[PDB]
Amino acid sequence: QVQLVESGGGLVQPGGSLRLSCAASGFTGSINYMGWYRQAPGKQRELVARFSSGGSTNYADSVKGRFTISGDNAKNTVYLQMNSLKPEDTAVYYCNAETISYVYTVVFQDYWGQGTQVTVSS
Amino acid sequence: LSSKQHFMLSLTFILIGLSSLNVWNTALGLNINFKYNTFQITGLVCSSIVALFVEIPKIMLPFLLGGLSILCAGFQISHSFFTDTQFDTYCLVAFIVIGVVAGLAQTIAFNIGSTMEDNMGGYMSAGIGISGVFIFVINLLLDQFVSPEKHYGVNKAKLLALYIICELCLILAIVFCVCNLDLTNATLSYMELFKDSYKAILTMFLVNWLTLQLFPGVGHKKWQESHNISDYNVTIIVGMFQVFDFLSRYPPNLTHIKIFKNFTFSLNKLLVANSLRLLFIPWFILNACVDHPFFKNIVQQCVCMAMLAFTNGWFNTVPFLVFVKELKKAKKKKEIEIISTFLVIAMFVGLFCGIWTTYIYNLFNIVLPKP
Ligand SMILES: O=c1[nH]cnc2c1ncn2[C@@H]1O[C@H](CO)[C@@H](O)[C@H]1O
Repeated sequence: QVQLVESGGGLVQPGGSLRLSCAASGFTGSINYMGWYRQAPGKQRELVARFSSGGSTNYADSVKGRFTISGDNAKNTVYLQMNSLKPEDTAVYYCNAETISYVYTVVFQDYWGQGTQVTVSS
Repeated sequence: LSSKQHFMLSLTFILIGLSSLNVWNTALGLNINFKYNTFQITGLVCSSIVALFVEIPKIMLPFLLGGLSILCAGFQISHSFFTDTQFDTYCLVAFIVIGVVAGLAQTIAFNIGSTMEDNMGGYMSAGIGISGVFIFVINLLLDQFVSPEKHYGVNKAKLLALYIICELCLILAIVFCVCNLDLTNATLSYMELFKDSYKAILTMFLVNWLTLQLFPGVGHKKWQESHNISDYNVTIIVGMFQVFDFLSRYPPNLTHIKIFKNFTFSLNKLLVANSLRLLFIPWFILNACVDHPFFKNIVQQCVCMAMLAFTNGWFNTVPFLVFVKELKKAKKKKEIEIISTFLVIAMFVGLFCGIWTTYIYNLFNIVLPKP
């Protein structure tokens, strides 16, 4: 099986920062992208950041200029340093890994992590 | 989707792949005339490339499989009760339509598997490989207990057994398909995507173009014609390809293991790695035009085709696993799916150009004279 392990959830005062770390274990085949999708309480999942195998970074304009995504390929670990926090960023963050195998035919598979709760208040 | 349904569906996809590729595998195993293999490959690539851009309904999969089964029955009937010219005509037309039908069925199965959670394409790939190795094993078990009658250059009882096995496995696949599956119902320009991943498309064409130049043609059909290779040894030589072609697809995918870390390396290094594959062309020709015992050896001919098969499968999967790493301006999900479609087209174009390039070697006096 494929296991996505995350760390970094918690409660932070406004204006603070966090670091979200995600690691992939099985990933049968290659691994094309690793990203973070945040889901607010009572809303749908939305992209926050994405990091390719090569190094291309995608961002959501809500967090543009605040969150910085860093990657690794030997360990397939993705880090997200999230800065200048404000209350509207509270959500549950899901680590997503998009892969590809092509043993005899091309297959695209996405693995989603459990998700870490991130709260900004007080 | 509990464990029972998941197991049933995975088995169904494995059976789909195995039944689809059993016809090609038994055509290779029976030492069928080369033009029939060429026709089958032509039909397969044409149908696959056409069906990539056309969403054919997924209710036609059992019908296509049944058509393949009745075509195998027609093979048996024509071999048993037809003359030379009738058998040849039926073989050519049936192999063309078999290529077309198999391509359409594989496209339908790929579409059905991909458009699901926990995508099932890997199971169909495993089914294809199991088809290859299973046909190999069946050929070896048959060669012990079957007389070599060779009615029209093809063994009689061996053909009958292979095609009844193909029909049986295909009907079982039909039953599984009916029982399990539900068959009821800004972006960058294409030129921009092609300019990014032009190496990946090129590398996919090169590997398939070279390996179909040699294997079914110069590969085991000009060594046998020249050195009078025994029919028992041919199945071993052909088998070394089908066994090692499957087993070489896997190590590139299992890069999380320390052993297979370097199996997916690059695209620039892949281009020069396909150039070293060009050294196979002198090797295959020497096996057919040199007489001293080293080249008239079953051991090195098996190795000469195991190496071709291993590099063929290895270098077919590598461009898929690295093409996303080198591209620059493709970032959406749809674009990468489009690019992956370009790569599979390069595969089928490679198969078509490779199989028809074998006729270039007919000009050269490669094979030894009969005396
Ligand atoms: O129906 C097919 N689907 C996918 N690949 C095929 C098919 N038929 C032949 N080949 C390809 O021919 C080469 C020599 O065996 C193999 O690479 C095989 O993938």
